Amino acid sequence: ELGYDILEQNASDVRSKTLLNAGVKNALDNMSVVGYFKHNLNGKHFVIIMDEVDGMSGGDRGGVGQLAQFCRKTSTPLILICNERNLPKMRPFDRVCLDIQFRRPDANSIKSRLMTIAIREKFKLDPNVIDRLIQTTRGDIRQVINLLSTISTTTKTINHENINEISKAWEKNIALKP
Amino acid sequence: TLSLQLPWVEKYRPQVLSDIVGNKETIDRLQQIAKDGNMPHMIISGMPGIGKTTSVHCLAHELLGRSYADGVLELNASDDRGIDVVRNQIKHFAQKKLHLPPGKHKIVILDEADSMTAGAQQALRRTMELYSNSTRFAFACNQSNKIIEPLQSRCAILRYSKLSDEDVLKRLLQIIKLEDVKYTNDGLEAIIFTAEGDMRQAINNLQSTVAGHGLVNADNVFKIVDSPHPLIVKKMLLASNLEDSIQILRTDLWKKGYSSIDIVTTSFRVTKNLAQVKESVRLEMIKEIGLTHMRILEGVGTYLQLASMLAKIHKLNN
Amino acid sequence: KRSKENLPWVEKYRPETLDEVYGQNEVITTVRKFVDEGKLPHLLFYGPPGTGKTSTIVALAREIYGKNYSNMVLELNASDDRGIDVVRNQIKDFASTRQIFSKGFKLIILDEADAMTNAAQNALRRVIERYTKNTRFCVLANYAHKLTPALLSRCTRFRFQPLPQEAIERRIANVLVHEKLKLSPNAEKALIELSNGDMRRVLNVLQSCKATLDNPDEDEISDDVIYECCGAPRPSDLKAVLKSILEDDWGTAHYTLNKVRSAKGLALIDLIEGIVKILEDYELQNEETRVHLLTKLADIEYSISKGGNDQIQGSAVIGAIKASFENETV
Amino acid sequence: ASMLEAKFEEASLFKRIIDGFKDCVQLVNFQCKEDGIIAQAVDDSRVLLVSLEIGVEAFQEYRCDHPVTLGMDLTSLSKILRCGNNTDTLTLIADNTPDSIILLFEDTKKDRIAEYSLKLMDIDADFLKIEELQYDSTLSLPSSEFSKIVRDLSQLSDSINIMITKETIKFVADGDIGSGSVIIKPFVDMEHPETSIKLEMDQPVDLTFGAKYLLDIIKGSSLSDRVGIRLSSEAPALFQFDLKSGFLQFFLAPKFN
Amino acid sequence: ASMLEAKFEEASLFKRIIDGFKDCVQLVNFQCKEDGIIAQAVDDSRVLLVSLEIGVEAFQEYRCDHPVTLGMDLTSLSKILRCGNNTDTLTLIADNTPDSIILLFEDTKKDRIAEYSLKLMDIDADFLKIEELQYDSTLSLPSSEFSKIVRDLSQLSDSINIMITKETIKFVADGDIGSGSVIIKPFVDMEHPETSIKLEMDQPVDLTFGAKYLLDIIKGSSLSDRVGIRLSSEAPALFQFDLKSGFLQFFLAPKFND
DNA sequence: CCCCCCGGCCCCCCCGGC
DNA sequence: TTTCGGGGGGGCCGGGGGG
Ligand SMILES: Nc1ncnc2c1ncn2[C@@H]1O[C@H](COP(=O)(O)OP(=O)(O)OP(O)(O)=S)[C@@H](O)[C@H]1O
Ligand SMILES: Nc1ncnc2c1ncn2[C@@H]1O[C@H](COP(=O)(O)OP(=O)(O)OP(O)(O)=S)[C@@H](O)[C@H]1O
Ligand SMILES: [Mg+2]
Ligand SMILES: [Mg+2]
Repeated sequence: ELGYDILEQNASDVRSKTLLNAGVKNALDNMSVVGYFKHNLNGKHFVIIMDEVDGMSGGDRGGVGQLAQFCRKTSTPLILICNERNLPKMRPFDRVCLDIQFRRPDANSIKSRLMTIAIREKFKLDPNVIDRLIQTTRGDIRQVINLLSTISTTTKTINHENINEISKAWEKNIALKP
Repeated sequence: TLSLQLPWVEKYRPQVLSDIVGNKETIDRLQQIAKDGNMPHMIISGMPGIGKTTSVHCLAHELLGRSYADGVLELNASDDRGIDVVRNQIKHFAQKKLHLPPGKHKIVILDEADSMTAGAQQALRRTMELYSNSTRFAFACNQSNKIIEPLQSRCAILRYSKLSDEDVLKRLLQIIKLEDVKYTNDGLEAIIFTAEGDMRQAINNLQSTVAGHGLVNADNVFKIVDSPHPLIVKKMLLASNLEDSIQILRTDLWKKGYSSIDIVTTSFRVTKNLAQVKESVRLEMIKEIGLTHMRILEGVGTYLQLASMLAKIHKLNN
Repeated sequence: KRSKENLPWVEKYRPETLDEVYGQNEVITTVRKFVDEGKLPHLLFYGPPGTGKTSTIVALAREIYGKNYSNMVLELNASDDRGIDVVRNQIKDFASTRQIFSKGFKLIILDEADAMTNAAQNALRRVIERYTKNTRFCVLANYAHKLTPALLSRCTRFRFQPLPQEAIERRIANVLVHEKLKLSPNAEKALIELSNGDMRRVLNVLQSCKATLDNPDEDEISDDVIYECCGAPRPSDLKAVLKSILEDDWGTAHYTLNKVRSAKGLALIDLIEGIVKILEDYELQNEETRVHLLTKLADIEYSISKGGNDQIQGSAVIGAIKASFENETV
Repeated sequence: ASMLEAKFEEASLFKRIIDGFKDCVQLVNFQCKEDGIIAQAVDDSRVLLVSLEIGVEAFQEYRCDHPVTLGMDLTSLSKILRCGNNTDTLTLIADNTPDSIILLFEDTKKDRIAEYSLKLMDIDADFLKIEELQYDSTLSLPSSEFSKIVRDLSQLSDSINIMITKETIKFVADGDIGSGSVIIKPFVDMEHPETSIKLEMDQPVDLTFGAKYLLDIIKGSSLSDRVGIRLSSEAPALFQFDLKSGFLQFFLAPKFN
Repeated sequence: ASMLEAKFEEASLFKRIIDGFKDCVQLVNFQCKEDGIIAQAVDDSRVLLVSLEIGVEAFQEYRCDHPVTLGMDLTSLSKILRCGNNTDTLTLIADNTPDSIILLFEDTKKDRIAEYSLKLMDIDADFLKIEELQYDSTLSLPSSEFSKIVRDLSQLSDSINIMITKETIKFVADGDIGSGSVIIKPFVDMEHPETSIKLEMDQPVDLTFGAKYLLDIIKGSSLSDRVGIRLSSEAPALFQFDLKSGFLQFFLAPKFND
């Protein structure tokens, strides 16, 4: 939206300390060639998105500390994404980045989307059971959509008749916290 | 003799979804997916020997047909599946250009996915997300909890249930008809009882009994298939009198060659799963069994220690 | 290694053919029938120490392939590395390739598989499944709880029982014929009793007894020789000690225990085991007596296993037996 | 095996071209038309752009019925190419809607033919339009000299600063352990023109670049004896290696002031 | 130091012979008799068999009173061998019922003496006589060409399929990133006979072999400039490299057709 | 004589029941 | 926190080969 050029990294790429130093480190204060050849005033600047930051393993060679150091002198916007903020591996990011929490979305905020999907896909969904589906997925919207896609292949009507079986079958067994 | 007879588990391995017994709703869903395509990322979980690998392979075959060789990448615990493999070979397969019909996709079958490391699973996330337009992933495992939550979120969950005795009997009858095996109802009942819902175990036991004795009846079946020792342990723990429990321990377990460590571990498991007994009593029995297990692990694995454990259990029960 | 006569008797009498394995008639017959008609499945041999599992599998391999069996089988045991990498490379290559010498099927013998890691066992699953057309696996174990359920699901199980008395008698007769030895019936009975179904113990004790005789040719092995070489209590000693404990007073019982032990330097643990065996057959009116006996004697055995004061342990045995038997009156 | 047939009379040329920019980009879209072959690739950091052009004059027999786009993983392509000798002819064959292409190594003197199949990749990278621009500085110097200077300076720091002023070229590196400098002036020799360092400066220039990108760029020095560097005030630097009937171009974005 | 005494004029010959198969097997039993030295070993996977024969003519001096078996570990022997120089003569010495073997490097011009001792190992691997077999195809080709083909195709896949048919030999590999195929034909040149490709065919053959085993086998190309491959549908492939007074043979079992 | 590829140690990080 | 042992992944070091 803000007219930036995205340089994205994830767990599918090597992000060790050596690769980080020889990789995105040079991109902190470097112009984007694509931005120059695609000429907004911010199109020439990078937005470094480090996704799945918790997916890198290693006390020092992993590069978590190196990323934390990078966060203190980056000359371009840097956005990190992780699933577990309180893990010990994330300690270096204590007070160096602006923390933004994404909470589990409530049923109401997504009832309209679920109804739109249900009618567009031409299968009937009861709005009174949607919350239950959310309870099955623990607020995982992707999981809810996958459940609808998989169930609708054979059962074209979703209501209280089969809500219990569907919820029990797709229950997300997440390990509890201490 | 240097010749081998093909095992019946392989010879009569189902080749189509319609030949798989049990879990009817899931099989029908897979059949519908094969007819219509658009197979999603899926995770199939369940107990050993119920037809998970068979189901995945049959689905892939029905989906791809002649293209199966090019469009299927199969990896299991016997192959290299490290983070480097995920980052290079799987990525290359996902990015590969392959012209397919207008409702089919390339398939990556990660069998025994519960053995994969956390790093490889994490690396698989964006690979699945970015290349879903042409590639789909099918995990097969025994414990779905070993699969990290992000991967579960990306896949459709299919939990396979245990096979009922009816389905095992049905498949065994088909195999017997196809093999012309002389049998008796009692022998088939014994085979089903010993299998405990394991189709592979049932078929292997049937083949071994036929090879070793010919006629499939209770005597031959039990000669080939020993009575499971967990049931003997349960009978020992449920005995009313200490003398009966000691008799069972000495005759059915100790004189048959079962090790003390095996006996104590089986006792712990059976006591854990003893619903007929009050939970507090079960906890006391577990305390005593754990004392005995520690003593055995230290090195004193004698019949006297097991007898003392039984005496303490009976004293608790009284 | 100059000759086979320099080997210990446990190894010098190792069976070389399936006809030299005793006490496992059912298993031997079944496996012989399997091999005869080419219907050998993946095998599991579960049993206690020294029952003939390794001997049986080696004899089966020799029968299948003949004298040149070592080069046509892949044998791995706890002394060799059997990590996941080994399964991935060496076992896979052996299972997926043809035989160098003949055109027959291939045999992999995982002796002492209960020491294998869980990762290697899991890796073995699809290896066993995929190459079952041309390859077969044999697993050997003493402890079944160390084997994953997936591996057990793919194997046909055979249990090796403790050796019956008749089989031990036949093997003893063969050994006596070969060694030109003489054994009395009482000595044979004592040897069988102390064997506890393990052939290696029988062979080792027989070798020691032969070494004990001044003239192995003319002299005969008597029960006295066995008790001396093994340093074990005689049945009469156990009977006397138990009778003194049950009937006599504390001073007399203590004196009798000390005298019996000092006569031949017997160990207290052997006396406890013998007394437990004797008391097993005793008919007790009250179950509480049995409970006390078992619990206290097990505690004493565990204490002895870690050392401690021997005299106090003997007095504890005496007191435990007396207190337990005091419950047979009321 | 009819639409695209492109023949190199030695297989060494294609291998050298691929090795010129193999270490900077991985997935490349080769667009082949009647005129020739072109390829535009963007590195992972999105700061270096590689543009390769090969004309029809560089082929013994080039034929292409209609334009075709081939997705190439450079690692696999190099692995395939290393199986061929220089004395042999290399023919690239591509058919309609190709899931793979054929590389044929043929030996004229012998009767040995080596046929390899390379699986193509699905690449959806956008094509960038490079409009002609009037650079304020244009220099040409032997490739070996530039490679040596870059390699020497990269040992000190990760950033190299290039200053162009009146009849003066300066390359400086400043790091933690220390710093280094190198100064050159335009020079022409009639006996050895191949070492004639030439500069054409309209306005003074001063630009900083990353060491790794320059080390990747200089790897193409083997393709051309000389190398041309074009620099503008606030535009990416252009490094050009000329071929017999083609070119290899590296557009490197500088560091912000 | 009298029972067995063998002399190599140059120590490089024995080093190269050992390096020819040091990466294939680890434990080897060398049997020395009055007619020379032989050795037979099987890799850990039991897929490859190495058979080495060295005749008396290869030695400047050779004496072996009675047959002697010496069990050796390859890495230790190679480590000892690499000490010697290329201009020093080598001498292998063993006594009656030895527990070790002595390697002596001599440099008469510099009067340099280097003595090394290697402890022997007890190996119960009896020499298995390889009964002669008739092969459907027998092809002799330069070692360099075969090594180049193996190295090129092994990159594409872990298995290499060799087909021999009428006046044609084909090496094929199929892998994840692509496939490769090399076709060669018989050819004889009188100007350069060393480069000739000789093929004798009785029945066509088609066998698949592991790439790693072929990579290990080609390491013997240094010993001989040519390699002879004998292939049959019912027998393992035989790769032979000829020495001055002996040979090195690799018997490789093909992969199961399934 | 110098540079690059690629096998092998060396180290460091993380489960360990069912 | 952590008393062995196994497995995996990443970093250098160095042998060998090629130009
Ligand atoms: N539902 C089934 N119907 C028919 N045969 C079955 C069925 N399940 C298992 N079998 C038989 O047992 C053999 C093995 O089945 P598998 O699909 O390998 O079980 P599995 O659950 O994948 O085993 P694990 O989890 O890897 S131990 C099949 O080839 C069939 O012959
Ligand atoms: N059934 C038997 N018949 C004859 N001798 C036996 C028999 N069982 C054991 N022995 C003897 O004891 C020795 C050891 O036998 P093994 O076959 O090694 O027993 P094992 O069951 O394999 O021992 P473990 O499980 O590794 S402790 C043999 O060499 C024989 O001399
Ligand atoms: Mg399975
Ligand atoms: Mg054994």
